[PDB]
Formats: sequence, C-alpha cells, structure tokens
Amino acid sequence: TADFRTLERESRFINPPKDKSAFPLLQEAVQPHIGSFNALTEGPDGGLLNLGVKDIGEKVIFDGKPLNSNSGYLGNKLSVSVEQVSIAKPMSNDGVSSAVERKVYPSESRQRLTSYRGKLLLKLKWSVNNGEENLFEVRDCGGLPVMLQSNRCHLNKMSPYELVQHKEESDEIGGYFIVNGIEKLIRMLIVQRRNHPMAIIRPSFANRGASYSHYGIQIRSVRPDQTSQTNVLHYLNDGQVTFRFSWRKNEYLVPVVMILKALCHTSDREIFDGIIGNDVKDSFLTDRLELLLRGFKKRYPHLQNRTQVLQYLGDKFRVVFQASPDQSDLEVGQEVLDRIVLVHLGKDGSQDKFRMLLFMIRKLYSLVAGECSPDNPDATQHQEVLLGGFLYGMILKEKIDEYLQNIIAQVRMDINRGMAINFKDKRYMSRVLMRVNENIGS
Amino acid sequence: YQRLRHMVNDKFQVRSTGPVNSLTMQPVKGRKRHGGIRVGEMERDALIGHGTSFLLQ
Amino acid sequence: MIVPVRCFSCGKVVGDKWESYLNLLQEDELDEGTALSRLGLKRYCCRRMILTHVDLIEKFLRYNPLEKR
Amino acid sequence: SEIEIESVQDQPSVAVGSFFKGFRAPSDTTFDLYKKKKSEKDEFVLHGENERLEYEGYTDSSSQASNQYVVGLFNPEKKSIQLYKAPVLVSKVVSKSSKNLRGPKIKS
Amino acid sequence: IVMTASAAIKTPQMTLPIWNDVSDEQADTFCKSISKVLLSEVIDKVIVTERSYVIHMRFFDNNEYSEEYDVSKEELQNVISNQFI
Amino acid sequence: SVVGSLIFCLDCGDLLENPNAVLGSNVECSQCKAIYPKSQFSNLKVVTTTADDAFPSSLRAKK
Amino acid sequence: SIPDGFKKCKHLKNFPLNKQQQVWLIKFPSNVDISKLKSLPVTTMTIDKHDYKIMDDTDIESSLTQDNLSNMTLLVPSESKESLKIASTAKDNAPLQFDKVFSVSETAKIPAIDYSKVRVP
Amino acid sequence: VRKLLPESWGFLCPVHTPDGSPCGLLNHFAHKCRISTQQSDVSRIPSILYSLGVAPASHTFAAGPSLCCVQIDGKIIGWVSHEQGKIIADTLRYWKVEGKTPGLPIDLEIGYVPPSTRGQYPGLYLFGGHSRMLRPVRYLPLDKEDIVGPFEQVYMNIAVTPQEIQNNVHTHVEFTPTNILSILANLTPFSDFNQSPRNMYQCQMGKQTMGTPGVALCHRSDNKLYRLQTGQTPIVKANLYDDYGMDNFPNGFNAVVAVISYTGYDMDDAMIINKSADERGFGYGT
Amino acid sequence: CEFKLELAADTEKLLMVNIVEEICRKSIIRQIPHIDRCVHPEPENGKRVLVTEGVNFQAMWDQEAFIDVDGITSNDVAAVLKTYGVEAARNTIVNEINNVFSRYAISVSFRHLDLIADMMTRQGTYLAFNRQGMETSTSSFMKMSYE
Amino acid sequence: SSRHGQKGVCSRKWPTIDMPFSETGIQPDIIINPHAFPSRMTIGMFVESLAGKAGAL
Amino acid sequence: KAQGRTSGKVPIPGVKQALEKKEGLFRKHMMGKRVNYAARSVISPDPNI
Amino acid sequence: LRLTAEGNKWRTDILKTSVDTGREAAAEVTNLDKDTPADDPELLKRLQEILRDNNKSGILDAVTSSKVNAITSQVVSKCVPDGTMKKFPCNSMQAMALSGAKGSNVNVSQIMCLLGQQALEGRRVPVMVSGKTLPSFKPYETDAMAGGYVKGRFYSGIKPQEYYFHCMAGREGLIDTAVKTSRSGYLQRCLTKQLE
RNA sequence: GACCAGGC
DNA sequence: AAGTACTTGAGCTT
DNA sequence: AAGCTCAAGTACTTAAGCCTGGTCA
Ligand SMILES: [Zn+2]
Ligand SMILES: [Zn+2]
Repeated sequence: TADFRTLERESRFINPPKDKSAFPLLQEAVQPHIGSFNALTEGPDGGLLNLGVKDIGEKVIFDGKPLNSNSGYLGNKLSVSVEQVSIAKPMSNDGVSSAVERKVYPSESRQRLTSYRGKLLLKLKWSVNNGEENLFEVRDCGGLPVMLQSNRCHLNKMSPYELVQHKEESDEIGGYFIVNGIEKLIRMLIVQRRNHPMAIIRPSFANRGASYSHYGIQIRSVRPDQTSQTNVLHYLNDGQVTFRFSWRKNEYLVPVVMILKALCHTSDREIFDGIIGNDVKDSFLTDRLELLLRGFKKRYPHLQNRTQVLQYLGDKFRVVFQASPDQSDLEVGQEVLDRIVLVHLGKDGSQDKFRMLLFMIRKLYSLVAGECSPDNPDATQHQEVLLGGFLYGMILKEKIDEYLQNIIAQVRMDINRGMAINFKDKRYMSRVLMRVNENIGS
Repeated sequence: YQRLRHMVNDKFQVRSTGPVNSLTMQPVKGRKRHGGIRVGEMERDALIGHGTSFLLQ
Repeated sequence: MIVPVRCFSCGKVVGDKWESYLNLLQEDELDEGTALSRLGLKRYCCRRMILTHVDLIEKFLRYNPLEKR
Repeated sequence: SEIEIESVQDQPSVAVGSFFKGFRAPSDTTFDLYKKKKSEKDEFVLHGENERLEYEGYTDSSSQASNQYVVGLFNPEKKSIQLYKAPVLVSKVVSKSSKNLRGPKIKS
Repeated sequence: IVMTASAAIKTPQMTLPIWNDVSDEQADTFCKSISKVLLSEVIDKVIVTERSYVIHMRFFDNNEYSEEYDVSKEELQNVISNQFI
Repeated sequence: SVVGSLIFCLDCGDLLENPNAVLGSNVECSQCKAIYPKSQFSNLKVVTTTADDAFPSSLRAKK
Repeated sequence: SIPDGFKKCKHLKNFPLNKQQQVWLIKFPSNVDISKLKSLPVTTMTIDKHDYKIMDDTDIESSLTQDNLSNMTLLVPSESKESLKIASTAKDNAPLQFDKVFSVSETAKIPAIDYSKVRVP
Repeated sequence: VRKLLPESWGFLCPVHTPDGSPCGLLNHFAHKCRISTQQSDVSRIPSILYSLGVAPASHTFAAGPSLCCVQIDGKIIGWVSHEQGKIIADTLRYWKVEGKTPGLPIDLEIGYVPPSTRGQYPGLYLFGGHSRMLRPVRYLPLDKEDIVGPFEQVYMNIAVTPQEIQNNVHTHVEFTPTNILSILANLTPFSDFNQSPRNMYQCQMGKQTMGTPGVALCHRSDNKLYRLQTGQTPIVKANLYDDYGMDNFPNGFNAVVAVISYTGYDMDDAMIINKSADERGFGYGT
Repeated sequence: CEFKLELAADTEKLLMVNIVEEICRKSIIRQIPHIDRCVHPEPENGKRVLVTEGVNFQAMWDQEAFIDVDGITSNDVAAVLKTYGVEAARNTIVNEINNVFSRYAISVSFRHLDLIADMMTRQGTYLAFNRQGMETSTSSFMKMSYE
Repeated sequence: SSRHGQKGVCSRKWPTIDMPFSETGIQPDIIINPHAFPSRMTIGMFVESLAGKAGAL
Repeated sequence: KAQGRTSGKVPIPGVKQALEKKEGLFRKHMMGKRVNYAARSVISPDPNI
Repeated sequence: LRLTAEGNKWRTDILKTSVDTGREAAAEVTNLDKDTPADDPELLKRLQEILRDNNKSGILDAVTSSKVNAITSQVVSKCVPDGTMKKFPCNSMQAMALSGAKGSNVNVSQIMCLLGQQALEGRRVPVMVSGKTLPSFKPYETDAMAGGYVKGRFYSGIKPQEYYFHCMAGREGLIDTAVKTSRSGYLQRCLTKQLE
C-alpha cells in the first residue's frame, strides 16, 4: 500500500530539481517523437537529411552551343546538384543590420502568435563539363519549424530548475510544433512491415485484368533515406507472373523474366536451379516454370544478351523518368534497377536482388499450391508504426527535388526565349536563382 | 469524483428571430449567431401521424 | 490550489490546521494517523480535507512577472 | 568412431567448384587458379578456358569469414585420412558463342 | 423483401409436408437423393500422364456410394459417356 | 540434360525448343551453338498427381 | 582478366587419388587450426577442448537415392602443377562425386530454471 | 479491421479507445511499449551465423519450404534445416541476452517460424531497422530483462505470473501483468471488477475532465482554457499514479457519498448535490 | 476407370489437371432443375415437414405419392407469384415478415403487415418500396424529392 | 462522473438540513441511486467506497 | 457533363447540383425548415409535477 | 452480494467439474476414444488440420458451447437465491432483479456466481494462426479456459486472460450498437415516403 | 464548403 | 463495396 | 443471310437525425 508523500512533495514544489527531472517515465513515453526528429540531423553518417539529399544525384540540362564542328555535340554541360542540408537553431536578429543575434525562447513564440522556427541552409553545387569547373555556394530556404525538447531547440538539456527561469512548465515534455501559435503535432500511422514480402489475397487483384487471379506477393521496401517504394507480383491464371510498380501516381506492368536477366547475366538453367532446387520430383513445379520460361522467348524473339535487354528497357522508359538526352538508354535501363526494383539492397545489390526476387517467386507458387497460408494483413503481426519525424523528413527530401526541378525549368525557359547564355559566369547564376521561387520553409 | 465539460451554459438557446438567411428568408443556423432549431424528415412524420396538420402547417 | 477554509460536509473550520499538520509531520516525525487525530479532527468527513490536500499554489508563485529574474 | 589424420596440407593443392548438377567439361579443359592475401583470409578466383566455353569462379566473401573448407582422402583399410585445404568457388559456364551478342543501344 | 423486389434472394427455400403413413426411416429414404450431384463427388484422385496425355480416375468402392448418393454403375457410365467429353 | 520435360544445353543455358520442331537430326542452341543428336529419348511420361484441395466427398468428409 | 592483388597459384601441391578409397568434403569453422588434429568420428567431437558437432550433410550437397545429382565438382592439379583439371576416377572422365560431405559446427547449452527461487506463493 | 485481435497482446491497449465512429481505429500503446528509432549494427551478424553452421547463400543452390530460411532485413544470408534453425534461434537468443558476444545488441528480434501443416511459410528472420515495436519481458533460463517484438511473440510461450509457469513449456514471463494496459487504464481503481464497456467509457470520460491544464497559465495564449480551483490527491490510488506524477495536475475532488434512494430526483442517471457543499467551494471552476 | 486421349504432336505444354479439376466440378450428373439439397427438420409444434434449398414447384408436383402438394410453402416471393399468382404471394409476404419478428419475441399487429402487403401488390405484381416501384405514381413532387 | 464510468447530471441542489444526517452528524455530499448499479455491473465503485472510508479514518 | 478544369479544385456546383444531391434543395429547405419560436436544453427529472 | 460461508463451497464444487470439460468436446468432434489424453500427438494433428477451415472451427465452437453453457445452469440454479447471505426481501439486489424495476437475473448471477462463456460471432475466442488463443497458452489447447470461458465473477475479480477476453465481447457490443441504428434508420425513410 | 474533434 | 438496372455482340435459327 | 434471345460487359446511384465548436484556404 503506497503513501501520500506529503513532505517530499512540498520539497519538490518549493525547490524544483536542479539536476535531472524527477519523473523519468514521463520523459520516456514521448521518446517516439523526439527520437524521430533527432534522427534527422544526428547519426554517424549524417542522418536522413544529408543522406537523402544525396540520393537525388544530379539534374542535367543542355545549352546547345554549336562549337562550330547535324553535330551530335550538344554543347557545354550543366550539372546541378545539392550537397548537404543544414538546419540552424532558432535565432532572431533585431530588425536589420545583422547585429549579433539572440536566442528565441518558446514562451516568446506562444505569446507573439507566430511560429517557432530555426533557419534552413543548403550548399548548392553548380558544375559544368562534368567536373572541369564548378561553383560552391550557399543559400537560404527560410524558416523551418522545429520540435521542442530536441537537438535543434534551445530547451534541450536544461535542468527543471532552469525550465522555470525561462518561463516554462516544470516537467514540460514538449514533443510538438508551434505553428502560428497553435500547438500542432504529427500522429503515428500504421503501414506495412518494411523489408518483408507479405503473401496476399485480396479481391481487388482480380479486376486489374482479364486473367488475374486474387493471389499475389507484396513487398514494401525502404532505403537508408527512409523513402519507400512498393513492388507487387501478380499471378495470372495462364502462368505468367507479372512485376508491378507505382511511379508518380501511375502504375506499370513488366514481365519478371525480363528483370531477372536484367539484374545479372544469367541463363535459365540457373533460374530453374534457384526456384525449384532439389524439388524436381514435384510435377506442379516444372510445368508452371516451363510455361514461365517459354513465355519470354517467342514473345520477344531477339534478346540474346543482358545489354540488349537493358536498352529495350531504356527505349520505353526514357520518356517517363525525364532522363537527359545524352544518356544512352543502356544507362537509363540501369537507372530503373536502382530507382525501382527492390530498392533496399542498394545500387550494388544486383547479385542479392537476383536471389530475393527468385525467393519471392518460390513463395508465390507455394501460395498457389496451398502449401502455405496467406498472411493476414489486418493483424498487428505484419504491422509497424510510422513515426512523426520520419514523415517530416521524407517531405523535405521531396521538396528539395521539386526545387532543383524548378531551377532546371527556369533555365530551360531562359533558353527558348533566346537570350544570351553563358554558363561560366557565376554572376549569371546569382542572376538565375533570384528569379526562381525559393522558400522551402513556408 | 471528477467534474466534466458540457456545462449547460454552453448548450441551450431560444428562437431564431434574429437575422435570417438571405436566399430563402428563413431562420439562419445558429447558437453563436442566434439562429433557430430544425424541424426534420422524421419530425415531419410525427405531425402527420397524429392527424394533426394545422399544427404541421 | 490552497487550503480550504471550511470542510464541506461537516462545516468545521479546517483552514488553520494545515500549517501545524506540516509542522507535526516534520519535527516530531510522526505518521499521518496520529498527526490528524492530535489536531482534533474526528470524523472521517473533516480528515479527508487535510489528509489528501495538494498545494499547487506553491508552483504558481514561482512565476512572478513583478520582480527581476 | 576413431579416425587418424595422416597429413594436412596448408598450401594451394586442389579447388572445389559448384557449377550445377551433372556438370562436366570437355577432356582438354584446364583451369587457372588465382590467390590474394586479404587480411588473415585467403580469397580465390578461378578462370578456365576451352575452345568454345569460358569458366569463371569466385570465393564467397561472406561465407569465407566463418567457413573453412577441406577435401579429404579416406583409407578404410586403415583408420586414416588425408586432408587438403581447398577453396569453394561459386562458378559459372559462359558460352563464347553468345557471350557478346547484343542489341542496339535503343530501338527508337 | 420490402426494399428490394429481388427475384433471386440470397438463400431461398421450399417447405414440404409429408403423409402420416410414411415412416421416419422412409423420411431418410425418399429425399436424401434428388439433389444436385457433381461427378467431383465420387472422384478420389486424378492422374495425368503426358504428343498425348492419359487420364486415370480411381473411384470409391461401388457398394459404398451406391447406398449413399444412390447412383449405380450403369447411369454413372452413361453420363461420363456423353456430356463430359 | 533432361529434367521433367526441361532439356538444356550443357554449355550455354538457353531453353531448347521443341525437338520435333527442329528439322535437322541435331538440336543446336541459339547461343553456344553446341550440337545434340535428335533422339536419345521419347518424351517423358510426366508423372502427375495433384492435391486434395478441390472436391468434396463422403470419405474425406469422414476420414 | 585477373583482378587487383591476385597472383596465379604457381606450384600446386600433390593430391594422391585412385573396399576402395573415398573422397570427402569437410567444413570446419574458419577459426580452427586444422593443421593440428588427430581424431575424427563416423554425433559429437571436441577440437582443442571445445566441443562441436559433426553432421552428415551429404543429402544437401547431393542425392542419396540417385546418382549424378551432385552440386560440387572436384578440381585437381594437372600434369604441370600449374593448373587444374576436373578430377575423375571412372576411366570415362565422368567427374568425381563426393562420397560424403561433413559439417563440423559448434553446439550450445542451456541452464535449468530454479523453480524454488522463481515459483513463489 | 475493428475487431480486437489477440496478436496485439501487450502492445496495443485492449481497453482504451474512443467509441463512436472512430471506435476500434484509434489505439494506444501499452505504457511499456517502446519504438526503436535507431539503425542497429548488423555488420557482425553474418560471421556469427556462419559459425553456427549456416551454409553460404552465394553458392550451394537450394530452395523450397522443405528446408529452413535464415534472413536479415531483406537479404538472404543462408539456408539451414528446420531443427538446425531451432538450435540457432535458441542459441543466438541466449548470446543476445547474456551479453558476452559483441556486435549483437538486445534490440534485435529473432523470429523463427517452425514449419507446420498449411500454416505460414517458415523461416528465421532478423529485424534491426527503424520504427519497430518492442516490449520487455523476463527471460526464464536466466533472470533478466529481454526484448520481444510483435513478430517473435506469436510462436513463444509467455507466462503471466511466476505462479502459473509450466515446467518445460514457458521460455519467458512478464515483469508485471499490468504491462498489457495503457496509462489511463491503470488510473482506474479496480478495473477488473467493472464490466468492460464501462472501463472503456471511463477511459474516454477521464480525458474530458475539467482539470489543471498547466502551471504556466498566465504566460500561455491558448484560446479556451478550463481549470479547476481545488484538486486533491485521490485516496484510492495506483502506484503508477506516482511515477508519471499526476499529482502535479490534480484532476478531481473526493466526496462523502451514500448509495440510497431518498430524494426522488436522483433516479436513473441523475444525482444530487448537498447545497452546503457548493456554497463552501465544492466543484468550483474557472 | 481408365481411358486415354490424344492431341496434335506439335502442341504447347498447356495445363491439364487444372482443366480436369475445372470440368469435374461442373459435371452435372443429375440435377432436378434449381434444387440443391435436402434436410429433414425436426417435428416442430406437431407439424411434420421437409425443407429443400432452391425453388422448383413443377418438380415437387410429381412426388405426391410421398409428399403432399397442397401444403407446399416457400420462402420466395416471386416464384410463388409465377405459379400460384398474386394472392399466394400477398399471403406469403405476411408470413415472411411475421417470422422475422417472431424470433425476436417482439410483436407487430397484423393490421400493419396487411397494409404493407396490400400496398405492394396493387399492380398485380410484386413491387419494392424503392425507386423502381415508385416510378408508376401519378404525382411528381412525391418522386421529385426522393432520390 | 466517477472514475468508474458513471456519468450523471446534478438534478437539484438539496438543502443541507434535508440530507439524511448520519449517526455521527455528517451529511453526505452526493447521493447516488442504487438502481443504477445492477444494470451497469460496477462493483469497483462499491469496493472503492470501503477502501475510501478505511483510508480516510 | 462538363469537361475537366485543371483536373481538380472541385467544380463550381451547377444549378443541377442545387437540386440533385444528398440534401440538395428539396430535402433541406422544404421537407424541413429551421423555425422561429423553439428552444432547446438539457433535461432533469422532476417527480412532483 | 455475498454468498454464505456454505454456498461458496458448492460453487467451488460444481466449478471443479469443469476442469476436464474441454477435452471431452475435443474427442467427440475429432472422432477418437473418449479417454485420449490432452497432449497426445495424433490428437494434436486432428486438432491442427481442423483449424484451417472456417466451417470446421465453427462446428467445434458450437460443440463446446453446449457443455460450458450446461455447467452454468448447473451452478446457478443450485446456488442463488438459496446461497445468498441476506434473503429477499432483506436483500435489495434481488429485490431489484425480482421486481423488474431495473436489471434482470442474468446481471445478478454475473455478480454473485460467474461470467460463463464468451461469445464472438457465436464462436469461441478467435484463434491466432499458431493455435495459441493468447500468448500465455500452450499451442492447440484443448482446455475450456482456452475458449474464453471465464470462471471468475465481477465480485471477487477476474484473472488477466479472462479480462482480456471480456474486453473483446465488450467491443463487439459497441461496434454492433453503432451499426444497428443506421441500417433501420435508412429503411424507414423508404416506407414512410411512399405510404405518406 | 473541405479536414480533425466532441454529445445522445 | 454491394447492388441494381441498362446495353452491346456474336452465335444461332428461318 | 438475316433475324432475335442469347450471353457477358459497360455505365450509375445511396448508403440514420440532430447540436456544439475547432482552423483555414
Ligand atoms: Zn467536515
Ligand atoms: Zn546451347
């Protein structure tokens, strides 16, 4: 039977703790949010910000300077790319003049009825001729809201005795955002288990085509940058198993035997070794697999080499991804296999992807034959939680993309008007960026 | 014991005879702006059901 | 927030017995049982007022706009 | 029960290749083995050549961190065995005929 | 009923009274049969052997399902003999 | 060479077409260009027995 | 196309081939000095006072019931000791198949629950 | 999707959800359920897996549900037999707990799924990634705190109390059986005597109370702020009412209450208040 | 039972045992049309009855050496209208809506369930109360506010 | 409301003298009708009563 | 019946959506009406009257 | 609400006869000898394959519900009213049950006697894929407690597994009370519109 | 008017 | 998603 | 050849009554 603790209480009220808070469990229940938002800038490798903005790579556009050689020469080349992303703690100068700035505490931002924001900064790398000459420069994308009690807020590490001095709640746990005076926070969502290949049965797999059955294999994959990609395998009644992905609010369909040979140079005797293995006795297998192989031949009479497959991919897929006119389709075919198929294994993951995608297929036929039961998608067994900060870090990575895209668009419009264009002029750049609309924060 | 919200001071009101809706010249929706209460589809069958109509009209 | 001046049900004035209850708890290191019963609180009515009370005002006073830090 | 160990070879002698089941190569075929000293682990690469086929093979970087492989010669008219260290190489057979076949960069 | 007008309800039924003299064992006699009967009911397993292919069908013991589903070797041959193929 | 109606060249790995659709007495891969005689075999019987999933019954609804 | 750091294995040591003799494949943990052992069973064994388990993984590398279903092919030094040939015994050049494949792997133990200390009224 | 599934024992609170249209959709984690925001070190997992007898995946072709599968985070490390994978998933479990093997933190899940008849496709899984659910237990062979995930839970035997543990059956036990509830399902006194929909309604009402919103009230600009003038620490108390420190925020007031039919205004859901309690300050608010 | 088939020497590998599994389960040996199955219910309330799923009257009419043809009642509204006419349907509807409220122990005076039933059959056929039956009414403003 | 999930409305402020006064002189604060319990099945309130009195004494 | 404008933004509801949906115009402002001379409040038991 | 010092003894006597119940329902469905022990393997296989179907488990649950519901009316009719400590009229709770003023016999017997079987869609506790009804039970448990049958009572308390079962039966109620009203809520608008 | 709340 | 009523096409009969 | 019931397949609509507020483009 517990007690009231009348003395120890008034001891706490009168003199608040000067070392660490007295209620450890109250500060450990909010850990989901602070952990996520701290995970952005911290971590040995630079967090989600510095790794994510690296994923975008380069954006390419061409000037068309003839050089006076019909000429396949497209002119001096422009490579726009970001490098790192940094976030500065909340700071406010007094008006103009850039006098030595002072900190802004939350209790000032609740009363003033504006947001509590730390600054955002980009290091934008501007290159020509693929690394002969380049320009390092820094810019300003505006103010970025910042979680309280985290590494980018000043209240981090203060002891409860100094949470009072700055006019806060003694135990205050923060863990939310101040938007225009309101306290807004992100709430947790339940998505599918990352990096696991669920076996599915849904009626909606049936209506997508004539011969589609309701069996299927679904994998949701996620990169070191926490961005996600969805990959599905549908089983047609006539034995064809199709690969499916979703891009820019579109859906596409590709035969799987294409991608298997696309990943690593291979010949079908090894595929049959991979799927069936030592099970050659069973008749339900060799039949389905032979109707699977035969289908790729005589559908596309000429593909004798991995490269001839890659280029065939590049022809159809050159348009959507908006690749630069210089890249040979051979390359773009390699852009796909990095940017879509089974992305969580990296850009060197060809050899491992070739195993994973086989293992799925085996587990799909084992689902058709009834040897294994379909995973229950409603249950908590297959589910995880998607934290607030890990949502807040995907979006910024998407907006930097739309930013670079917007610059590239501005230069292209600068071309077709016909104005003089010189890419070795830094002052030309400082002329360019202002015309573009740069505020990410707002 | 715990006291809750939903004090009656928040919930009650009377008439519509303040301002009226502009389109249909009807009682405006209300409380904060002092509008009326809504007769309704099923409430319309309680009128007819008794046979009472002068009270319906 | 602060000590109530009258016990609700009984009506006796329990408002002056909080300080001395703290003193009795502190100096002589008694328990809650004998401390309440020494002040002359008999009914289980008037005992719950002092026994369970919370001074939250001590936390309010810490925030004073009218003095320097 | 009990088996005595006559000899144990520490040096490159034989090698082991997994190609596929029922694998064989023409009579002449001959395989060149190669070796690198990375840390205190030994990596191996295999390259074979005949008139119309190539053969290549590598040691699995991941398994060789925790698996050591050894070929044994057994004398059952004795309680004896002769162990030789051997790498296991993951290997393929490539047809010289179709290796370099290739379509155009794009069928535009 | 009310809302639909539906000509095909989910689970229709009929209701059959019977004479008094008909016994309770004759109850199990008359209507057990005269039900929808698929050939898939009497088939224990199928073997397919492959250019041509062969079909084997190993049924149950005739005496067994002769008493239950009330079908005899004669009709069973005729139905397979025509509409199946 | 032969597994369950699948027959593959010993050099390259491509899938051999119908042995009967090849006119010459030697099947030749489209890659390695290796040669096989036509008939070492009749087409294999493909032993096939399938699951108990489908059908209802009297006995399996008992046993 | 030799990669960086590899040198061709010049002088290949000798491999004496041939109730007749048998050829085995054996996996040991990489941390085990094989050069100093003595025993070997035909269950359990200890090497350097630490204990391991020997498993007959022959049915994984090959088929027990049917011939020519072997994953692995043995390569022995050729008549120059500067290259390798597929090891055969059949006077038919039919590749040698391993007679047995053994996996020497580590084993673990668990401690019993003390129900006196743990199952309390 | 609105049913209460038994696979959620110990993570999602059974009792506490708001009813109405949201009922069943919103959930709250059991107050000991933690969510991991860090990427654990997977570097040295493969070598240990190899020294436990896992054959390399890069070679030695094999496949089929007939034999075990061992994976990490979406890479296939190796294939081993089922009763091998049980010796592994048991051993690796223990080396995780005792802590004498480096590069193998306790947060890692070990998910071994035994092959069965027409159940889930078997395998052995290792998940070190972000945003996974974890709850503590007490590992029986030793006595220590351990971490169990939602995926490795369904196949392992977790006893509720040390009195109920069967010999040769249970490999784990809860710290305390209250670890399965949420914060506000603990703050109900004797929640096991009441009927369950009543516990749920309580969980909802307790969030509508007129409480102490904060001590900062003079510096805070919020639009509408309810506060109660006088609180009291309740007499009937849960021990978790001390740890989270609700006493900095007293939610209500004790009362001397009699169960009787006397007045005649108090029937069904109505109640009566002594008139000299109010005028003396009982229930006041701002 | 054993027999053989043959096809073209040049053919595909097309799946067979699936075809067999498909044709075996449509293999209608003997089907008295629309009948499904029989169950002998309990001798309830002194009445002795048989019940079969599916509705076929013209088939049940030949069994009268066994089951009586005058007391055959149905759970369908329409099929009784195809045979016995609007009157046996109007009488059926009441006995269907009754048996829903009889199992809940509730009670609804038949003066209501008669007015509904007579309000459906006013056209000689069986009309719903939804959009499709209200189509034939005279007044617009009733229909115009419905859907 | 209580912590056991009894939501209720103050009906009338009842004079102090008309409350039934205990043997000891304590008028109750809040009267609650028994007939509410056997439908709602709350025994935690009956038990919290005793645990409250024995605690206050 | 109107072709898309910027594929989104919602259409500006037309005169046929004035009287052709959910509440529309025939069942909002006719089959029921907000009314003068009406009140609303909480109820409390009185055994006396 | 209290039983006598005698009546509780009866209660514990007639409940102890339900310790072995579930297995006897496991034998009659699986077609074995009535004495087949609980952990026997070939028993476990039949208990295993029977699960993957919805219909078969729907049969087994209706088989056990008969027995675990029989035990209930064996206990209650023997215990209350003659096991009560205060006899009606002196006892108020029964005066509320008997007089029909509020509540009914079931609500009193749940306080004074036992909860009885839990029912979700007419069946027993929804079974996880691994054959465990809840993480604390051995896989494929023949026992009666593994179907949600609760021997506890709101007066003396209910064990953790019991409470976690009763939460389900509590939620199903609220859900269905949400789905009912709208359904008949729409139907009635069709009738009154045409019969207006 | 669109999204979260909340009451029977 | 559940369900109805409406509508277009190629086989089949005079 | 041409007619007309045949069949599957392609569009189209509704889905309980209230009251409170809350921020926002
Ligand atoms: Zn008092
Ligand atoms: Zn070939």
